[PDB]
Amino acid sequence: KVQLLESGGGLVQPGGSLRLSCAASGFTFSSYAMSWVRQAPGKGLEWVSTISSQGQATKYADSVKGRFTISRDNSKNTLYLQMNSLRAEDTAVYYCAKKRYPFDYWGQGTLVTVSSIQMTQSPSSLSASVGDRVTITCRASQSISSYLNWYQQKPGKAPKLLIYSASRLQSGVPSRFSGSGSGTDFTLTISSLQPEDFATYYCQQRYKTPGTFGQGTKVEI
Amino acid sequence: KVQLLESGGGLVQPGGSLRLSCAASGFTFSSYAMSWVRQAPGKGLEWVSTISSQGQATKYADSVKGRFTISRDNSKNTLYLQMNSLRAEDTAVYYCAKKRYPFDYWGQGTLVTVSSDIQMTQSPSSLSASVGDRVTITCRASQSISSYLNWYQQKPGKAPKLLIYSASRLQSGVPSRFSGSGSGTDFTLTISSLQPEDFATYYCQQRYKTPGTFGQGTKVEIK
Amino acid sequence: AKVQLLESGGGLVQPGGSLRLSCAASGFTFSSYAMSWVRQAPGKGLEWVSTISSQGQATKYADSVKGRFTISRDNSKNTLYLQMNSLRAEDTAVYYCAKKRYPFDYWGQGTLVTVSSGDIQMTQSPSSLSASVGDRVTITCRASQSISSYLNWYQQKPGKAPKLLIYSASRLQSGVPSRFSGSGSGTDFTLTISSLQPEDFATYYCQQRYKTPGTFGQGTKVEI
Amino acid sequence: KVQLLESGGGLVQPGGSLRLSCAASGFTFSSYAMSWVRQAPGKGLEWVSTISSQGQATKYADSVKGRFTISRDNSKNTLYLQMNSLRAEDTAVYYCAKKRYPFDYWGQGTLVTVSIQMTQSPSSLSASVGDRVTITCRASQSISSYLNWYQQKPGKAPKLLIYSASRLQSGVPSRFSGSGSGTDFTLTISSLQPEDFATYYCQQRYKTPGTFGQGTKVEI
Repeated sequence: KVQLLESGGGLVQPGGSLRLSCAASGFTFSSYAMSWVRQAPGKGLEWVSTISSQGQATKYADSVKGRFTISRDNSKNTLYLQMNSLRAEDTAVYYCAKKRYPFDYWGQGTLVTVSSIQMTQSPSSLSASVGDRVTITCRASQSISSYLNWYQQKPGKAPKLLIYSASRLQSGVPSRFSGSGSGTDFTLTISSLQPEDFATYYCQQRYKTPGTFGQGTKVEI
Repeated sequence: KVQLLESGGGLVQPGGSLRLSCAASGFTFSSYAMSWVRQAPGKGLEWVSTISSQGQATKYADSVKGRFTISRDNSKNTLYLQMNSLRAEDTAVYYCAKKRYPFDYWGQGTLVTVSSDIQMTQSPSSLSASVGDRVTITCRASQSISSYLNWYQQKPGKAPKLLIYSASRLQSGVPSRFSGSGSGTDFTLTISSLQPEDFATYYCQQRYKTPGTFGQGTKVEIK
Repeated sequence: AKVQLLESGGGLVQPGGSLRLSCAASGFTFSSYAMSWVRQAPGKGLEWVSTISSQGQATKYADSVKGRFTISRDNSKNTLYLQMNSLRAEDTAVYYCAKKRYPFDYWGQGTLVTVSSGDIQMTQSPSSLSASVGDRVTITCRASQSISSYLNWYQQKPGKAPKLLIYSASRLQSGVPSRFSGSGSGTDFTLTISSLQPEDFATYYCQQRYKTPGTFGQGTKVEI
Repeated sequence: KVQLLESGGGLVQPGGSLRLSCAASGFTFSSYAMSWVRQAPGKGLEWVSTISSQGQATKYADSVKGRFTISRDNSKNTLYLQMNSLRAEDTAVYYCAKKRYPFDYWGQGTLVTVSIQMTQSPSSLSASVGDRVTITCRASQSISSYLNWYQQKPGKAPKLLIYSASRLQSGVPSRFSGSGSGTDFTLTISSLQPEDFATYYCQQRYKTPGTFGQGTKVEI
């Protein structure tokens, strides 16, 4: 089983520093890139950082560049995020993720509290009942072919990759989820709504950097 | 840019032999595997042979094994197919193709006339439709092949053209009106807005195991 | 865990018969590496017989073996197979399965196949050498054409499987003592056993890794 | 013909800014990583930055981190290095190089004026034509066979001679031999021809930052 166990968060004053650690197991850590993705309180997912398979070349987001540093220890199969000059906007739940753009495995997440470009748009809010059929739309500012991912996240839990590419379904995901679209328009279809399927669904591009997520669509009663 | 120029076809008597050559250009020939795929007159495509990047390891089809020999000269950027013990069943147009299972670039083809296991099901066999109509072709495999499927289009007399690779990913230059879906044993190719240049024969090919088998082919025509 | 290549399936057959050799692999991801079959005739040197890729589509054989043998693999069972048909008296040999396609780092135990009725040429210069413990010995290997740095040095004791000593002309393999040194490039290569010691009295082979078929040297027997 | 044509250097005051461009041709630019390596006047080579096949993942040196930014345009087949807050220590000739650790092709270089530790033995050696030369390179840690040997003639860009400690590069004469493993490596030049009089460098290619040797200048 693939396991990504995180630690190292907490509360800091503005300007302070923190270190987030993510121990990986169940797979060859040195053969996959790694990423850090954060979620602000009440907001959507935001890709923060990424590191290559060897740990040489790294990439960050504009809001974190110059202040955050991603690293890895392949001898210990561990991923590190050093967050310096923390601002109140960096208060979020952070997750470590496997791979560079389609994150198949996530970590539990850890809360970080600080107290004293392709855009993808979704519907943002939808109410529906059990057994009804639901379709969420995602659009990209530029043509991305089949470079989209669909994730599901329940409140307080880690996201789960359900659809990779435009249409391919992830193992363990029920076949009630369908992915379609190409270029600038894509659709996620849940068909017969079912229990525990009321949550927030996100679409994320995997073409260019930074990997951007949608605002999120919360399917609720 | 990318050119695969074939030669060496012609007429041979049953039991005779022939040599087919395919000169490649526009890409690093020594960095890609190569393949030979044949199409019988009026019938569908059949994968014949494949060779690795260096030319060491080769693979053939059961109907040609022991009779055909694929080779390559990377110093001359050339691919060769020695066809021995030619049968009347070997009359076909042969193409050299880039890559080992998803053929993105094809050759003009050369006609060879001799005179003197995953089974793919493509349905329907022939369908008539008008411009602007929506078309859906189904492809079925005898076993689970995950997402190892390709959709090609062939216009009368021309070489096939890769439209969709890996079941759903679209090839560069292909219009977004072509959609690919499916998984395991059932796949569908959907031609939403039928354009006048889209009247042709479409084929599905599995890319999981050897031999690479094609579908029977679905000819969308105008009437 | 370590890498294990366990063979079976040999035996005795009459001329024209068939046999099946199996090689179960463990300790490594079998589906990510090519595999090969190499045979050794009684008293003669090593001869590469066949090779199959990581997935199993494209295969390669030797001209003396082409048309009669068939190499295959089952990645679901991590097994390698060699079906030997139309066996002739020249096929009497000990057969080994080996990991990878040109530099074989791991070999199999070998299995004996007896059949009885009831081209880059590599040149190995010393055939037989007598020396005492602690002495320095140098074996030379020459190729008919330039092979750059695509050479390997193996050691084999009588009745045992070969052991990879040197890969890429000069790089030493893990577990090999540093008393073995490799040098050379192009057309001339040398294997130097600085300090002899006992365990090094055996037959050493050089093998090119440039083009197909992978050819071995005649063999150099370091003995006393 | 592989060409790496650089531009954008010049003279700047301390604290100023500069932008270096490197147009690539003759190879698929989008299929290889790129690097920027600088050489101070009279000193040895120092790896500055590296960028992935796309402009996403980047790597820098500690002395260069926070001030320089490497980028690339695959649509224009160009590589860029934006140097801000330039100090007098940044005065050097900068080269763009193909690949991320073994640099097979280099650029002309451009001069910028602001006004694992490798040990290479000896620093300078004099020898005659036909003589044999042996240069030693040692690393503070084991790098297996992740070593490269480069040659640089006065005023020209470096040239890759040996990759992977012992493998010879195409076009290099067989008189150059590479040996070693772990912490000790040797470059042996047999028959010192007159065209082999230059400065030779050893570089590790295992971990980041890619560090070079002090350099051995064969003279007279």
